[PDB]
Amino acid sequence: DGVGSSSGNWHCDSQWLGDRVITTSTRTWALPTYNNHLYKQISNSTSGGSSNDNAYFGYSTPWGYFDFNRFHCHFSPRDWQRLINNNWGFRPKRLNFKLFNIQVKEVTDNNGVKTIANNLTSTVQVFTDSDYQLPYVLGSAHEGCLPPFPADVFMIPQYGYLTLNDGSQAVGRSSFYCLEYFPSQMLRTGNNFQFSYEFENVPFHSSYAHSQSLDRLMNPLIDQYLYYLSKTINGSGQNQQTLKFSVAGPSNMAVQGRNYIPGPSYRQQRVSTTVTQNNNSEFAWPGASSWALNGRNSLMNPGPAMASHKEGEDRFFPLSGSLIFGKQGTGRDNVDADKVMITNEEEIKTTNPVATESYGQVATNHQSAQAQAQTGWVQNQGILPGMVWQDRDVYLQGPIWAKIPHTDGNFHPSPLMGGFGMKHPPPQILIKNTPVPADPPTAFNKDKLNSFITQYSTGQVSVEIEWELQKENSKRWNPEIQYTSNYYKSNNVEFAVNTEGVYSEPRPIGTRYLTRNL
Amino acid sequence: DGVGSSSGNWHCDSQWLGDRVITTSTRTWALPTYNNHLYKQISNSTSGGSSNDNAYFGYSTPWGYFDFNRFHCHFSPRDWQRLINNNWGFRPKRLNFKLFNIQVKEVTDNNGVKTIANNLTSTVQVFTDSDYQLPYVLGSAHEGCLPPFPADVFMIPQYGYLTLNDGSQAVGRSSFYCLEYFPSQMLRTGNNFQFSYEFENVPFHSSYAHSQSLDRLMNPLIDQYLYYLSKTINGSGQNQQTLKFSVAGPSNMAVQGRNYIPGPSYRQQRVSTTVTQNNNSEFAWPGASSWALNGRNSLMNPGPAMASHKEGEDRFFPLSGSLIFGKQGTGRDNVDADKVMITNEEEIKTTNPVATESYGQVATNHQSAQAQAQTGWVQNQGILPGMVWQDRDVYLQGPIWAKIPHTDGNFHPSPLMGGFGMKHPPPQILIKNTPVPADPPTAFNKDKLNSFITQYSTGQVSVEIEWELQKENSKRWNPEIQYTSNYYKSNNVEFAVNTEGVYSEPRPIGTRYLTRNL
Amino acid sequence: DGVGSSSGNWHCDSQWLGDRVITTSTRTWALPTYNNHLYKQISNSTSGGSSNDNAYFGYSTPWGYFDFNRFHCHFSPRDWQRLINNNWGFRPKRLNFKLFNIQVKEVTDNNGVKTIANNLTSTVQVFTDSDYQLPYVLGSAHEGCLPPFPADVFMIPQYGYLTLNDGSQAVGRSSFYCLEYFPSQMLRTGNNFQFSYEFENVPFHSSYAHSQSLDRLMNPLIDQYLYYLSKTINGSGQNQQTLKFSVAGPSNMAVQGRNYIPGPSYRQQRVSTTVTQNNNSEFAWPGASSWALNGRNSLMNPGPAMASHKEGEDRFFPLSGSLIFGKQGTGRDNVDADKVMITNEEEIKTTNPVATESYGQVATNHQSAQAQAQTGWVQNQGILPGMVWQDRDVYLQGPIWAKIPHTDGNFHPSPLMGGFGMKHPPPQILIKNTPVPADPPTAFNKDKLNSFITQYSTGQVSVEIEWELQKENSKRWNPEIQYTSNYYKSNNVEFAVNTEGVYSEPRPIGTRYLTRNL
Amino acid sequence: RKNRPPIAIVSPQFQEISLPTTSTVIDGSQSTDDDKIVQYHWEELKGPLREEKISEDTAILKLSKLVPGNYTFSLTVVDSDGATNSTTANLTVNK
Amino acid sequence: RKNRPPIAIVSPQFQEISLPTTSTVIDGSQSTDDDKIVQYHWEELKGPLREEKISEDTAILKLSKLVPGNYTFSLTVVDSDGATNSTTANLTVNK
Repeated sequence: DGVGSSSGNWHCDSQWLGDRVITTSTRTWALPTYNNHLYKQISNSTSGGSSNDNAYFGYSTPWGYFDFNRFHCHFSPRDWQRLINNNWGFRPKRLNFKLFNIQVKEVTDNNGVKTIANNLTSTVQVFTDSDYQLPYVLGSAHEGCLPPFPADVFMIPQYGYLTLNDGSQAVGRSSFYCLEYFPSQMLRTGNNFQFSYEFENVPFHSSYAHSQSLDRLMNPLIDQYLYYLSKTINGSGQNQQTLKFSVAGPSNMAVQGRNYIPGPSYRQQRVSTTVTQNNNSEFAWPGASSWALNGRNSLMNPGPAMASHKEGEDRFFPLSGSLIFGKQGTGRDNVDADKVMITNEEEIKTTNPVATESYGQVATNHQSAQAQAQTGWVQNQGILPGMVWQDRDVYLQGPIWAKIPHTDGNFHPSPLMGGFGMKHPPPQILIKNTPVPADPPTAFNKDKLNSFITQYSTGQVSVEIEWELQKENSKRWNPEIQYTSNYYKSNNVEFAVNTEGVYSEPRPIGTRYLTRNL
Repeated sequence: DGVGSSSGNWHCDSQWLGDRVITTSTRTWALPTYNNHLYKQISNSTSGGSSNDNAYFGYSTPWGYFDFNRFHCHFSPRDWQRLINNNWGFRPKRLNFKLFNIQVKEVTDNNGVKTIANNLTSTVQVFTDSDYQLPYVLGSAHEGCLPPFPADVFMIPQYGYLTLNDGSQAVGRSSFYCLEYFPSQMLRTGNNFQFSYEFENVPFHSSYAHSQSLDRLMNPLIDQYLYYLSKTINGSGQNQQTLKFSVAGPSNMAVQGRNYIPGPSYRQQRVSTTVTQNNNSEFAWPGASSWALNGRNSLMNPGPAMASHKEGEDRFFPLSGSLIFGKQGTGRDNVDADKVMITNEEEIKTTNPVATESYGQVATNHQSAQAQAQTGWVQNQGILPGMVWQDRDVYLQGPIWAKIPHTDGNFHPSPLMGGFGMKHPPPQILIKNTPVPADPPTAFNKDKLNSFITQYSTGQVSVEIEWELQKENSKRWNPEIQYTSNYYKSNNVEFAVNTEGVYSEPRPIGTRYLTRNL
Repeated sequence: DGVGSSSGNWHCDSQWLGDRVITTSTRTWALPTYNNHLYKQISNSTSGGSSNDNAYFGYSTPWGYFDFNRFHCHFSPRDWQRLINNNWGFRPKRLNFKLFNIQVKEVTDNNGVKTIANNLTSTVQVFTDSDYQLPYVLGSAHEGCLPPFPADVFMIPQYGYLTLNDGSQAVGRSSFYCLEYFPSQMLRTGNNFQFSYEFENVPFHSSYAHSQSLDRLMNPLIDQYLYYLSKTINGSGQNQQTLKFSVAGPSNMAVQGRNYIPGPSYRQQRVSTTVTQNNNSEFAWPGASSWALNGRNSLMNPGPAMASHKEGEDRFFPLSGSLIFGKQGTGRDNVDADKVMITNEEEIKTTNPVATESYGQVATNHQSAQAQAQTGWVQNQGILPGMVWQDRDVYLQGPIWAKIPHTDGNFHPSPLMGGFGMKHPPPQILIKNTPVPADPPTAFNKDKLNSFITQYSTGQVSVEIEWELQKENSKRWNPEIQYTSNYYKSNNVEFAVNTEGVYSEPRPIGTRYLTRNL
Repeated sequence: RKNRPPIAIVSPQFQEISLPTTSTVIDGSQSTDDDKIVQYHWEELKGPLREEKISEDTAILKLSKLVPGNYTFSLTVVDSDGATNSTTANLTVNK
Repeated sequence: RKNRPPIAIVSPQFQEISLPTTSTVIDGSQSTDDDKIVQYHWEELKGPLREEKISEDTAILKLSKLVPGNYTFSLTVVDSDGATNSTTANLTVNK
C-alpha cells in the first residue's frame, strides 16, 4: 500500500485441470501521454484526404486501453499444441484482470538531455467500461495487444472511436463521448486495479476437422429407396423423349437424395500465389467481393466461412476471404507474398463451399419442346433451411472474441474473423495518465491550462482467463493428424527468440486437427 | 494516508434517480502562490485611476478559492438536455465537496531553466467559510469556476474582496479580514479535505415556459358579467357627451376585467443587433438604465426579469437587461457582436413586460369640459398587489446560486442573474499554499521573512450536488418544444472538442422548454 | 339506480351554524350538443377579423361545464344580508357538488315538427378536472353560472380555451387539449355524479369598512416628539434663507411622521356619470389605463384595488377601475348608463388611493440657490415597504374565486376582480352529451361518422359550499351602517320576481358595511 | 394563405376641436385583420402648412401644436401577407 | 469551409490489353477528397471512332466491345463544395 512495497506479483503460469485450463499471463506496459491530454476530432480531412469508401469522422481520446483479444496473449505455443491436439472444443469461462506495480515517471528535457525522474505523487486513472456505454474498438483486429512473448514490454494503444459522418462532416446524430464522464479509479504508485468478468454462454469452438464429407454421408453399399430422373431421351433421334427413372445408389452417389446442404456462400476472386498464373491487370480492388453500406463500398475481408480451395490446389487463396498475418519484422505497406502468412481454411471443405467457386447451378427457365434446359450459376447463396456450415478457425495470433452489435436482429453472430461472438464481451479497460500542470501563472487566467508536465507511466498487467475444454472421445482406429514441431536441424528453434532476442511466431497455427465425423 | 497512496478516486458520474439527480464532478486544479504570500490593499489608485463609478477599495489575499457556481461545472450538455426536456423544475438539495490527491511542487529557476521538483513535506491549507464571516465573492458571476469539460485543468482564482470607500480611501468602518485568523486544515501530499453541505429550502426553478398568456386567461366563448365604459361621446357634435357602457366579452378581450397584472418593469434601451437600425451616437453608457448608490451610478445589468422582445423581433435586445456570454476564444475587450452569446428571455413574455417597452399608460390629469383626457407613460413600475412575474432563466453557463445580503429586509430574493437566492449558500472554500521560507539568516532579524521558496500546488477536486426534480404531468396533446441537437452535417460536433482539443459550448441553453399553462 | 327512481333530491337550504354557514344550492340545467360533437379551432380569422389587441387563437370543445363562481349561485339576498351585516369576514371551507336526475332527450324534426322523445339508453359523460391539467376558464367573469334564482332553468356554457398565437396563427408551443383524453364518467338516466372538494387556506375576505383613516391614525391631543422643516425662508427679502423646524402635532396633522402609507396606485381616467361634465371627444379607449403584453395592449379593468372617488363626488367613476354589472334585461352592446350597475369601491378610501387621482408628489430635482424646489406627480406607484392596502370588495353578483396562474412568482394573489385567489380552486366540472350515431352505412366507410342523432340532456345540479365566518366583536358605541331593504311602497319587491316572473337583482350589494378601525 | 385584406377602422371619422386644445387623438388601433396588422401608417392630405407634417406609425395617433384649418389623414394598415387597406380620417380645428 | 480541392487517382495509369479481352477496368474509386466526392466523371479524348462513346459516371470504369487503337480517358471528380480535379488515364489495346 506504500511506495516501497510492490502491489502485485508476476503470475504467468498456465495450469491444465480435468475439464478446464486457467491461462494466466502477465506483461509490462508503458503508457505515454496521448494527444497531450486533449480530445481531438479526427477525419479524413485531418488525415489529408481519403476516398469516399475510406471517409470517416471520429475522435481521438487521450486514453489508452488494454486489449488482450488475441490468442497468443494467453497461450504459449506449447499450450496451444496441448489444446488443439487433445480437445474437440474450448470456450472462455471467466477472466481476472489485474493492474499493479504502477510507477509514473516524469521526464525533463530542459537542457537537451532527457532525465526521466520518478513522480511518486502523480496518479494514473484506469476504469473498465463494464456497461458497454462506449464504442467497442476491441474485436476490430487491431494492434497493441499484450505481446505473444512474456519477456518484452509493450506500449498501450491510443483509444479513438469513429462515429457517423456524411463525408468528413458530422451528421447531427454522431455522438461524442467524454471518457472523463466515467467514474475512474485514480491509482498512485502504491495502488492497484483488478476486476473479474464472467464470459457469456458462447458455444464451444469447433476445434476439430470433419472426417466425413457432407455429400458422402451414407452407406456406400446399400442403395436408396428413392428414384431420380436418369434419362430424358431414349435415343438420338428427333422425337425421342422419355422419362426414365433409375434408383440412386452407390453406383451414382452424386444424384441421390440428401437431407442437408452445404453452408452459405459469397464468392471471392481466386488469386494464385504463383503470380504467373494470375491476370496481368490490377484486379486487387476492382475484382473484389464487397458489400455496400450507405453508398460507400467496403471489402468483405474475410466474409462467411468458406473453404479456401479445392483439394490439391494449395496455391489459390480467396482475394479477401482469408486472414493474412504478418511475419516478424514485416512492414505495413506492400510487402512481398513471402513476408505474410495466409491462413488456409480448407479443414471446413467438408461442409462449407469453396470460397473461390460458385455455390452451384440453378434452373433459369422452363424447358419445353422449343427451349433447352437452361441453367445458371449461383455465385452467392444466402441461408436456406437444412444448410449446415462451420465457422472460421481461431488461430494462435487471431482474435478471441467480438461484440455482437446491438441490433434488432442478427443471424449466427459468430465473428467472421473467428472467435466467440458475445453480446457482453470483456469490458474495455481504459487507462490514462492524469494531467499534471507545470506552472500556472501567478495571475488568474480563465483559459484551460495548456502547459503540462511531460510524463509517462509504466507497470505490470496480469490477465487470467479460465477456458472450458471439450475432451475427445472418438472410436477412430488410425492415428489423427496432430500439430508437431518438425524434428530437423534449423538455425533457430521455431516459436523462440533468435540471436537478437526478437521472438517470432513462424506460422499461423489453427485448431482443426482432430477429426470428428458429421 | 501516505505519500505513495492516492487520497481519493476520480468520480465524475451523473446518476438519474426517480425524483433526483446526483451530479458528481471531478477536476484537476493548479494553485499558484498569490501575492507572494502577502495581503495587499487594492484600490483604483493602485490600478492607475478609475472614475467615480468604478472607484473601489479592498484587499487581495494570498488565498485561492473554489467556485463551482456555474451549471456546467456539474451538468454535461446531455444531462442538461435530460433535465430541461423532461422536468418542470429543479433545485439543489445537498452537496459533497472533496479535495484529494494533493501534491505540492517546488520550482527552481537558479540556472535560467526551471526545474519543478516535488516537495513532499510542504503543505497546502484549505478551510471552508461555513459561518459566512467573510465577504462572499461567489455569485458575482466571476471566472475561475470548474471548467465545463472534465478533461482540462484549471487554475484556482485569487480571493480578494472589496469594502467601503470614499473614493480610493478607506472610511473608518471598512473591515480588513485576515484569512489566517480562521482555523484552516493543513494538508500534506497524503491528506485530503472533504465537507458536506445541505442546501436551503429554495423554491424549484421554473424550468418551463407558459403555454398561456397573462392577458388571455379566460373563456373565449362566454362574455363577462362586468361592464366597461365603451363610449364617452355619442356623436361628433359639440355638446354630445354620454357614458355608454358595453359588456366586455370575447369580441373585445383587451378591456375586460382581470384579476392579475404583469410583473414589475424597469425599462431598458432597445439596441438592435442590426447595427444600421441603431442610433449613430455612442448611447452605450449614456442611454443605459442605472441605479445610484451613495452617489456613484452602476449599470442595472440585468435587473428585473423582463421579456427581452416582443414576438417577431428577435434582433432587439435590452441594452443591459440580458446575460451575455462569450464564445470559445473570445477576447475581453470590445469583441464583435458575433463573438458573444446574448441570451433571450422571451419565454417569460406571457407574464413579464417587455424589457424595452414601458409598463403601460396612466392617467395624469382630471379631464373636464376644458381639459382633454391626458395620460402618461409608465417607464418603470414597482411591485403592486396582484402582480405575477417569472424569474430569470438559469443557463448551462450561468450562475447557480447567490447569497442574499444580510439586510433588515428584501423582496423576492431570487438573484437577478438567475439561480437560487440563499441566505446560507454553499460556503466559500478557501485554499492557500503554506509559505515555505528559503533561508533565514544565521543571525536574528526581527523583520518578517521575505524570501520564500517559489512553489505551487496541484491536485484533484470533486464536488457532487444532489438536485431534486419536478416531473412533468401535463394533459397537453400536441408535442412540446424540446432541446434537440440538429441533425445536419457540420465540421465539429457541437458541445465537443475540435481538432485542437479545445472544448466549446456553442450556445447558451436555457431551461424553459416544456410548457405549463398559467 | 333505475330509470324510474330518482337519483337525488332537491336540496336548496342554507343553514347558519355557530361559526360557519353551509349554503346548499340546486338548479335545473339543459345541456345542448355543442359543435356537433366536434373540436374546432377558433381565431379572430374565424370570427371575421379582429384587431391586434383582440387577436386570439384557441379551440372550442363540444364540452359544457359547470361554473358556480358567482356569489348569488349560493347566497340568497337575505343570506347575503345576514352575512355582511353581522360578520367581519368569511371564506369557503369545502364544497360538495352533486349531479343527479339526469335525463337525455332525443329530438326528431323529420316532418317539420320537432318531437322530443326520451333516450333511456343514451348517456352523458361528466368529469372533473381535479389535477388542473386543462385551461382554467373559470374566474374569467364569464356567464353561464347557476342562476341567482332557484326556480329558473339555465343552459350549460360551452367549454372553449385560448392558447398562444402570433396573430391568428398558432406558434409551435400552443397546446391542443382533447377532453376525451381524460377519464370521464358515463351516466345513464339512472346514474349520478358527485364529488367533494376542500378549499385552500385562503384569508378571510375583509367584509368590513374601516372606521379610521390611514393618515388619521394618532392621538389628536398630544403632539409628536418629532420635528418637521416648517420654514425655509424667514422673510420676503432676497438673501433670507433659514431652516426653521417646528414640532408636528395636532395643529398640523398633515406633516407629522407616519409609520405606514397608502397602498399602490395605477391611475385611471375620471369619467363622470353626468355626461355634460366629460370631454366632448371619444376618450373611451384612447384615455384608458392599459398594460401591454407581447405587444398587444389590454385594458386594466379593473386593476389594483383603489378607492373610486373622493368623498362627496359620487358621480365620478374610474374609466375601467370598477366592476360594472348589467341590470335585468340589459343588452350586450352600447347600453345607456342607467341600464348598468357601476360598483363603488369607496369603502377602502381609508387605506387605498383614489383610482382617479395620482398617488402623490415626488421631488424631481436638487434645489439650490439657482433652481427652485421642483416636484413631480406620481401617477402610478408600485409596492413600497410599509404600504397597507385593502382588496377589492366581493359582491353578490361578483366572482368568488380565481386560479393563481402557475408562475415562478406573484405578489398578493388576490384576484383583481375580487374574491379568493387559490392555487388549486374548485376543479372544472366538464359535461358532454355522448355522441350517438344515427345510421352507419351497411358497407364499411373509413371516414368518421358525421350523422349523429340530434339530442340534448337535462337534469339537476346541486352545489353546497361551507363558508367559515369571522364574527364581529367591536366596542363601538353608536350603531353601524347595515344593509336594509328600504321600507317604501314600490311596484315590485326588490330581489324578487315581477308580474312576468323574471327575477331581478336591483343593485350590486357589497360586503363592507360593518366598521373596523385600523 | 388566401388571407383577407385588413380593414382600417378610425374611431373618430369627424374629429372636432377648438384652438385652445390642439392636442387631439385619432384612434386606429381598432383596425381589424384576419391575422394581425404589422404596420399602421398615418399620412395627412388636406393638412395646411404648419411647423411639421405627420407620417407617424403608431396605431393610435397623437397630435400636437395644431393650427386652425382643415385636416385630412389617411390610415394605411398592412396585413402580415402584404394586403393593405387605407381609410381616411377628418379633423377640423376652429379659430 | 476552406475546402481543399479533390484529387483524382486512377489506379491504372497505363492500361495494357490485347484484342481478345476487350472488357477492361479503370479504377477511379481511389480518388481522395477532404470531405467526399459527389461525382466521378469519365470522358475519353483519344478514343478512335467506335460503336459508342463513354461518359459514364461510375467511380470504377467498366469498358466493353473495344476495338484496336489508343484510348485516353480523363476522370473528373467533384468536391462537395464544387472544386474539381481532372486526371487522365491511358489504355492501349493491341491487334
